[PDB]
Amino acid sequence: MKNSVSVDLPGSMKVLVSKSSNADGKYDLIATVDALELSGTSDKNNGSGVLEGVKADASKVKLTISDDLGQTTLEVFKSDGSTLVSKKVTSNGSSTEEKIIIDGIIIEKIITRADGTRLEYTGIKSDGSGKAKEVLKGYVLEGTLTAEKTTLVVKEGTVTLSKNISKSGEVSVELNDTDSSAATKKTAAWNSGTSTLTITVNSKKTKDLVFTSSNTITVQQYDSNGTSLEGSAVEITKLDEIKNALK
Repeated sequence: MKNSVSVDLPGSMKVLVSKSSNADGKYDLIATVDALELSGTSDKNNGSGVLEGVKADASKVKLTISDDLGQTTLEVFKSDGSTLVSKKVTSNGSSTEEKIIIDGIIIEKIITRADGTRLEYTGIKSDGSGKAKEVLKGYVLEGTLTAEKTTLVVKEGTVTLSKNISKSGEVSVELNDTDSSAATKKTAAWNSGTSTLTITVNSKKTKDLVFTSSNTITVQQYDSNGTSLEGSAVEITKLDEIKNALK
């Protein structure tokens, strides 16, 4: 663009904005997304506004850049401009969220966190349920989605550990053991204040599992008396290490 200042956006993206406005006070915008040129005009001078383009197969594409530049939304529609096919919304430290939708129902949603970890929701039905995978540093957790919550499950012996993630993204964790023996049965107390699950066996505390803000799990053992934590917390790097903690 004759004019053009290049403006960096969330998502490696860039937009060219005219240096000056036209007679009507508007600014010209152009962007190449993938290999598709999008153009638009805006009453702001910073790169924000709406850009539009059309695929070779008639699909309608729409890039919306928020007024403060902290968020882009990229949508691809059917040729009608109204039936939404896919939508990717990128914001700060750079989460992405991508969705795919037929027929007006959201059938798939992927969320990439700023640390690279992912929640992947597949097979999503109109009642809001589907399959859930959480892609973490070293391993993957699997479970299910409902309208109320995501539940990721790990089983070891007679123990089931459930990591629940609310709509707000708040994590809570449950453990149940169908063991019939007071000698070996695991029980656990969740402290939402510390994001920590304390496992007890036969009235003694045995381990703390901390579910961190970095989307990791650490494990730390209590002394043989159940009195105090010893050593240092150790980051869990594989699913088998979670299972070891549930033995």
